[PDB]
Amino acid sequence: GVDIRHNKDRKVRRKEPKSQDIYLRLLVKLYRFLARRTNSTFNQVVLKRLFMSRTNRPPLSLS
Amino acid sequence: NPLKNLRIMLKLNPYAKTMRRNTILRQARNHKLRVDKAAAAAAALQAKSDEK
Amino acid sequence: KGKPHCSRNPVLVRGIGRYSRSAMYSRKAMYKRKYSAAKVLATVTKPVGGDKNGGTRVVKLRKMPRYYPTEDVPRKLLSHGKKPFSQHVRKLRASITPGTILIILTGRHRGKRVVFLKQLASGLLLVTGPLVLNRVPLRRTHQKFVIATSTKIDISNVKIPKHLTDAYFKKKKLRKPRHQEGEIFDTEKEKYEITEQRKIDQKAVDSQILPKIKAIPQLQGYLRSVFALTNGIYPHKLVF
Amino acid sequence: NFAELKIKRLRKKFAQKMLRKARRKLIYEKAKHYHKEYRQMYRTEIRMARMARKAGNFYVPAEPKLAFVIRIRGINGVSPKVRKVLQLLRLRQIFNGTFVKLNKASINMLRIVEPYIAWGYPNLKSVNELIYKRGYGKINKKRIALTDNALIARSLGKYGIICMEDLIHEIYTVGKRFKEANNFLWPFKLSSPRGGMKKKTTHFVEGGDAGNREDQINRLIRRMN
RNA sequence: CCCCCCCGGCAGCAGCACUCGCCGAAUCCCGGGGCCGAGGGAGCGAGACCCGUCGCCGCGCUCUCCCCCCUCGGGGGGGCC
RNA sequence: GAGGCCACGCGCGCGUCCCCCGAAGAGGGGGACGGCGGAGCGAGCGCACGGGGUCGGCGGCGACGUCGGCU
RNA sequence: CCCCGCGGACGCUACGCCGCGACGAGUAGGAGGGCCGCUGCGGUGAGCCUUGAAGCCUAGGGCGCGGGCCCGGGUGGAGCCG
Ligand SMILES: [Mg+2]
Ligand SMILES: [Mg+2]
Ligand SMILES: [Mg+2]
Ligand SMILES: [Mg+2]
Ligand SMILES: [Mg+2]
Ligand SMILES: [Mg+2]
Ligand SMILES: [Mg+2]
Ligand SMILES: [Mg+2]
Ligand SMILES: [Mg+2]
Repeated sequence: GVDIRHNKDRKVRRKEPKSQDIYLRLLVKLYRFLARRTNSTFNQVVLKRLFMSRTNRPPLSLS
Repeated sequence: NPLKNLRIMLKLNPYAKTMRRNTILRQARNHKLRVDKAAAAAAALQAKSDEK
Repeated sequence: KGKPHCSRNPVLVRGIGRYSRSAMYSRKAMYKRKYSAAKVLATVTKPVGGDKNGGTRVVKLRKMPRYYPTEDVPRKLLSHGKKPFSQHVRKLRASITPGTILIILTGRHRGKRVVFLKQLASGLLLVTGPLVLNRVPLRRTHQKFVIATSTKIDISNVKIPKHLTDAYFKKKKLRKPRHQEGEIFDTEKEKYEITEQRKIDQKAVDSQILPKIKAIPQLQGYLRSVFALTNGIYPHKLVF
Repeated sequence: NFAELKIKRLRKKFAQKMLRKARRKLIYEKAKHYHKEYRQMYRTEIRMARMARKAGNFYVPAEPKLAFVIRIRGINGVSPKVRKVLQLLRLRQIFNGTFVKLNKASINMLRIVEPYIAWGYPNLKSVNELIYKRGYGKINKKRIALTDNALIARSLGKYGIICMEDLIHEIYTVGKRFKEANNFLWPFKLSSPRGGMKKKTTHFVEGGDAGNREDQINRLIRRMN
């Protein structure tokens, strides 16, 4: 036996969109490739935002 | 395992070959000296007993 | 090109040479042997012959496959060892020297005492407890399945024939050409036949081993008898 | 441009081979230098003790600065303070081992977990046996076996440690970068002590196995891995 | 028999006359028994084609020339400034 | 001056140190070290304690009696 | 400028495939997955079926960690399943 604690082993985060929108899934595929095959941290942030729920993607006003 | 596999040890520590070679050469030299020294003692023991 | 040389680095332990890198550099005279700077026809042209057939034909060798299986197996990785059996080093126990009396533990010659002659190329021992003594011909045996006794005869300066090799003693088979389904019994030739050559070789070796056996008293009686375990005796207390 | 690109690849491959050749010669010579250092330290303690005895005095050796700590009790029913300190020593399992740099702060930690550990002062051989047979690196949070020198150099080369010998030298002679080199090593997963223990529930000085056995930890280590 | 000598000499030396230790950068060689064989396209090269005998690592010989010792060209050695 | 070790081995020029004569202790003639200086390339066989097993080893037996089937 | 060869395995249901490392007790309770199962509806299988459906029986053959499922034999006699 090992003296460790297993309550935080599984990190709770979005690994994919919960949506079934096939157009969202296609450009998730595109940004999954660009995040992996580039060093751009911009593509990483955009990819994880594509996974997010609607409440985590609030609208942006023009102003 | 190193310490059991010679080439694996030489991959991690190339100087282990010359230490091992020096040890094997040294131990053979020391063993030969102790053998010849002991034979001389027996030869002197035989000479001092059968000197006539 | 130049004539090959010996290693010039004596081995003292397996994997370690006696001389170092710089010592071998000077032994090889690498200071003056310094170098800086300075196929198979797949297709064959053949005269096809015949009028207005063109000149020749560019006939290729190893035509492409006529058929492909629906799926294949990926090739293996590489193992840097695992030599074939013919290239294995053959090890022999120190108690088995030419002329040693051995005890057979398996086979129809179970428990018989035979004379060891030489180790063959496969590591199988060649023995002949002489046929006039215990009915053991020139025959191969495995060193793992014999007991090396202490008694020996000096079979030096005897001439074991050179054709006595592993190929000589390898078993021969008949079945099964020109026959697919068994409706007539193919039990013929099941009688193994002793070749005249095997009898000649048996006589040749035994003619020069037997006088050396008779040289020491009642060894032939020892070779005629078989080994057995009496109820009082235990193999771990026995000196062989 | 086929000829020119072949020349480029040959020059690049030959440059990489020379760099590997030069790095191998450095590794060879550092181990030769470490061997000189080890025997100088070993002979010096003998020499210092001899001149003291010649004058009728006493030569007190330097207090050992390196300890090997082995956890000997299990994970059931452990008090919270002992449980915390064992985690800070990276000993979360029984028969786990870790090198510990000895000072006032670390020794007072060893006193708290005293019934739970057996420790002592490893010699040069014990360090070599531990690193070579059971040495695993914490590389990218993964337990990677130390099978190639490039695994040490990529994680510790910025500290000058680029080979197994450098790692051993830093552990044995507690160097400037002991913390980085020691934390790089995954804590040692040792077997049960072949030949058994005396008594794990009492101190070593009272016939048991717990506590500080001074240099008899090496006898334990030989049976342990 | 014990102690001190004015002082010892020789061998051996934690002894292969099994009295009493701790060790190995001051440590190497060999053997035996048991269990196991997971993986499967490693080719910067020819532009691969018989199934990549490949990478890292440790070596040997040749692209120099003399000798030496056995076999009858083959095998084993000394090197050569 | 009658042994051991070296993971020491191309030149040219530059530097540092040592040696000689030193006719200003100038000026040249020699050794050792160098991490210094603008200019491309070794190949060809093997052996393997070398990124997880193979044999380019073998044997016996098989129809109304036996062979295999941990379920 | 490849060419005496005109040639060169597999793959990548990307909700897929591959690699490495650590770990695995569990009541009350929570969550995920279910190519587990039942009934009915929209689609789809140019699905199955009197040359034998459902159901039932079975010392028959198997698959899955499991829920369960497939196939053989018998009985049955008109429907059934992915
Ligand atoms: Mg566990
Ligand atoms: Mg739990
Ligand atoms: Mg308890
Ligand atoms: Mg035991
Ligand atoms: Mg208690
Ligand atoms: Mg001794
Ligand atoms: Mg396999
Ligand atoms: Mg559980
Ligand atoms: Mg529950």
